[PDB]
Amino acid sequence: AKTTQPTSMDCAEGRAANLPCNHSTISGNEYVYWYRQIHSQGPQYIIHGLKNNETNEMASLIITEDRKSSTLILPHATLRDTAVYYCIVWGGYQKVTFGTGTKLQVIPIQNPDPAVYQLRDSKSSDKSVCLFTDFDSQTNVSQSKDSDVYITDKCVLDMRSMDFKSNSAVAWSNKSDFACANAFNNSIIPEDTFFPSPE
Amino acid sequence: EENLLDFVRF
Amino acid sequence: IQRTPKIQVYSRHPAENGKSNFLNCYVSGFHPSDIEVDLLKNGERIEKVEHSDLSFSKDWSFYLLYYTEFTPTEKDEYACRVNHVTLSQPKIVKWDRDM
Amino acid sequence: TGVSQNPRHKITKRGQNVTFRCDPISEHNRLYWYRQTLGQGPEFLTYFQNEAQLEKSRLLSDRFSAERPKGSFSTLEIQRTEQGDSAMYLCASRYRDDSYNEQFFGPGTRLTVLEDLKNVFPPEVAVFEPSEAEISHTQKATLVCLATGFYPDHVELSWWVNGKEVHSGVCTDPQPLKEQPALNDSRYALSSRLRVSATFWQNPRNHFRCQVQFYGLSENDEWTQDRAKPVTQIVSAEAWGRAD
Amino acid sequence: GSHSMRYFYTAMSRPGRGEPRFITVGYVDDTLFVRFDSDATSPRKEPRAPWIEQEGPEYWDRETQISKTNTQTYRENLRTALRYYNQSEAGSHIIQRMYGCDVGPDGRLLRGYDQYAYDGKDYIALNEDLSSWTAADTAAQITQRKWEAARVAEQDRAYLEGLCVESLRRYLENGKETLQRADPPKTHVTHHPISDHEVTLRCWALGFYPAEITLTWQRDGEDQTQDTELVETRPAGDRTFQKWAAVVVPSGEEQRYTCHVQHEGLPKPLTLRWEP
Repeated sequence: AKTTQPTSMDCAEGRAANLPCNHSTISGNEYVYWYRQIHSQGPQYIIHGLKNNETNEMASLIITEDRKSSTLILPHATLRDTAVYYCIVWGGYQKVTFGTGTKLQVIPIQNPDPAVYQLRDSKSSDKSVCLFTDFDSQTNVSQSKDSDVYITDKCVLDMRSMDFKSNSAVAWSNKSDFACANAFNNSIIPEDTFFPSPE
Repeated sequence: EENLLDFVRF
Repeated sequence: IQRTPKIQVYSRHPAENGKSNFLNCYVSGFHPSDIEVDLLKNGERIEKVEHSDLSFSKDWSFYLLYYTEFTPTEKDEYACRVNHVTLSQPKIVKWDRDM
Repeated sequence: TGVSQNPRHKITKRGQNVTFRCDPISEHNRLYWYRQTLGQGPEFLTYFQNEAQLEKSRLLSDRFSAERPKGSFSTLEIQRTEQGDSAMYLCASRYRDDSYNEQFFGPGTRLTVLEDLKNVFPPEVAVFEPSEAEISHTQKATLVCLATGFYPDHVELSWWVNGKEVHSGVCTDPQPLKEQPALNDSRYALSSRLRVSATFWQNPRNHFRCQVQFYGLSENDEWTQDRAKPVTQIVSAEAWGRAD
Repeated sequence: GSHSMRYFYTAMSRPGRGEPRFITVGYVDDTLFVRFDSDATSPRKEPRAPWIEQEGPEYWDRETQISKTNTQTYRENLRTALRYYNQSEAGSHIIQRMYGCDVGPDGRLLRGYDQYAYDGKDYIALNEDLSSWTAADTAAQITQRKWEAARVAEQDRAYLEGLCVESLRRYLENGKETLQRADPPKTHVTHHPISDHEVTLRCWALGFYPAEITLTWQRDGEDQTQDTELVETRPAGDRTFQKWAAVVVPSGEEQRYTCHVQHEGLPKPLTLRWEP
């Protein structure tokens, strides 16, 4: 059961970050355990304890101490920390039951410059692939919607030899109808974005 | 009931 | 390491003679647990005597109860014969319903 | 990285056998088996201490059988493979003290059971040059790579600037999207970005390769159809610097 | 007024004639209620009291998997011992544990027990403050520093103040009518004969529970204090117990000597004499 978590959850690099769990029975010989699974791998341990307090290299963990509703802190959040987090109760000897659990996204500060460029090549595929990029993290990219045209979710590249970070999202199709002026029209775009035609 | 730790060992 | 046992032989309910009855051998205060108890009859075995579960006391000393099943006639003698790792020759303790 | 498993992936027809393996760090007492469908947490399968199988959940069909004879390595065998067995099969271990419950996981064998193998497709990779507008505006150059369309979605993408791998300025799609998502055997598609200075791209001797490792069929496997065989291969697309 | 719960472990290496055996027995007061033996033929926690039989099957799985786990854990512990004491492989050894809790009459904790022993010697002990340990020898000190750093202290205390007393209170209520109902000993005094100018009386206590009892017994008196003759409190077999004082006194004395017979089953406590 035993183990109510928010299915997901955002945070900003880097304060917070503040990652709750409700275990509202747990009798007092049961430990509170937190694991993390960083996408491609495959869980590690983070922290327990006990019914207490407590605090290591990755991780603090604050229990209610009434035993009730613990909270992982991850103290200066960074991009590397974005992962699926599991809050599980262990009573000794038994099996672990990883829940669902909480997917934490950590998104940066900027200096922004929203734009949608049209890329080229291919020259085989072909051809056009629009790249909505350089936008602030208060922008959310949306869905296709017609599934002749594909649109990937946003993701953050780290240059990183300059500063330097940038949210980017790709969209493409295989038609004439399709152009970069109308790729993200059911996505709420910042009303000042750059739109060129290099044709 | 019993109590198993478990990692309590000699 | 390394106690020798203590033995009492007796009936569950006090005897006399062909009633019904039960015969016990309670060994206690010994260590290690490797013990060999046989309840005897006129010298011989009596066969297949049940024994209790193994346990021990505060001082880590083991104790068992070996129980079975007879008629206490005053023409038939009884039993307990106990051997342990400490005892170099089996200690044989006769039964008395006065004790 | 302690725990190691064999193999990284496997693919089979329906009523077929297949056996995995887990070699944990020696002097690890306990070894656990988990399965993980994409979306959920790992579900528990079995748990060994030394050489003995202490616990096992109702998820273990009779078809499944874990075994750990010398109390070192463990073999997990599936008897008559079903489409529902398709998942990531993880295997973790614990040190022999420890103290606390610190489970150390391995890379995981990736099973994908199929109706028939005709569905297994490789990827086709192509890369798209960055925009001239982006260059003259942002003073940067965002290369993009679309690898499509492949089945199943077990593929790994990587960039190579001047014949040398690069992780700086790379963002790859974490999980790929379906081309015809309303189908059960829909083929997949994955996007990626490599971003470099405009003046580095503007240098026409600089080379760029988008590589895609595909984990597919065995040399062993029985292929029938007119097109090429979809064996575990590496598809790639090149692109060079433009002076423009 | 109070009650107790105690599990006992017995690990016994035995090399050539097995892998080691591991036994667990569980008492409440002087009532054995649960048994485990890794010999098995297919092992699991078995019910030896009638009031425990009435439990969930999920209770029994927990409890089996605990002792099945402990089977291995101790087979290890027996070998970790051999290293500490530099002991020969061919030797046969024993680990013994006892843990549990006392309630009692209102329904809280009174004190905690957790005590280990090697080859019938005190090894390590959980103190009555439930947060520190007693190391008997320099070998136990290893195994102390292990638990110190592993914070094993608290996970007992949490259990001993929680699930121990919790479950006990449950066990008591569930089997109240056998467990919370003390039985008085059926007492009599027999004549034996003897000498003849000297006799042996014998004060009998029979068919009672629990095992706690005091027989010792007078003339004017105190008495005795010393003659005596007391005998080990032995089990009847029907979950009742037995005992006697003697004593040896001169013949024709004789109604001087009065017996004396403290049990929690009784109100009084009684006073008996030779009748005849």
